Amino acid sequence: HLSDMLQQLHSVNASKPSERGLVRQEEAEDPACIPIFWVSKWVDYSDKYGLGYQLCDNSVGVLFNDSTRLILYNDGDSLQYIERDGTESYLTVSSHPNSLMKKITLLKYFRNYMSEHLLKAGANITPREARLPYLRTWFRTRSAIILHLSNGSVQINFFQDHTKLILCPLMAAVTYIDEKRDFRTYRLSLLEEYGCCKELASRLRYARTMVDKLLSSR
Amino acid sequence: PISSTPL
Repeated sequence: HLSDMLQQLHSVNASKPSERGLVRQEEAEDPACIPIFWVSKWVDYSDKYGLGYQLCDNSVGVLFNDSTRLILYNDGDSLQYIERDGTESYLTVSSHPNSLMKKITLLKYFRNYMSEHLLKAGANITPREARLPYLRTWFRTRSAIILHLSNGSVQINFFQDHTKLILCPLMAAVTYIDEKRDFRTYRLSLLEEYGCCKELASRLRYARTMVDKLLSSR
Repeated sequence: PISSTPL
């Protein structure tokens, strides 16, 4: 999926979309391409345990430093464990093995921290009407955190102004959450034709570099 | 930061 996104992104940025004679950004909206999932909270404890996160459906997950993943569903009980090689197992907080006891308490520790401290991003957006993804990989730069979900989506949160990109290669689309927390979803092909403001074009050039890095990290 | 936007 990332090769599809990199090309979608490569075409748009080739358009010079902020250079249109008359930018018509709103003409590039497609409200039915809104994503189903995005990362609504995250905690980087990677010096000790790994990266904990919340998805917009109130499920939570951890990508441990040993490259394993544990997800808790929003029912608060069902777990999915994903090993380094991608092998997937279902367990529950009720009925689980003892070998995961430490990782489950780390998840609960992350879960508790996020509910006590953190604002849920996009809480006013209803997701589109889907298999629950996990965090495949992530990295931080000095200006943003980059989050790659198992369903193909790439999210980039920008630290300075709290703006966020959600890129979906299945829709050839991007969602931009701006400084005022207003969200707009765009078909990237339409952003090529109609153009966009300099701020968004700046973010999309950055996004291309980030997707190159994700692709090269495979 | 080491976590997302706090309340």
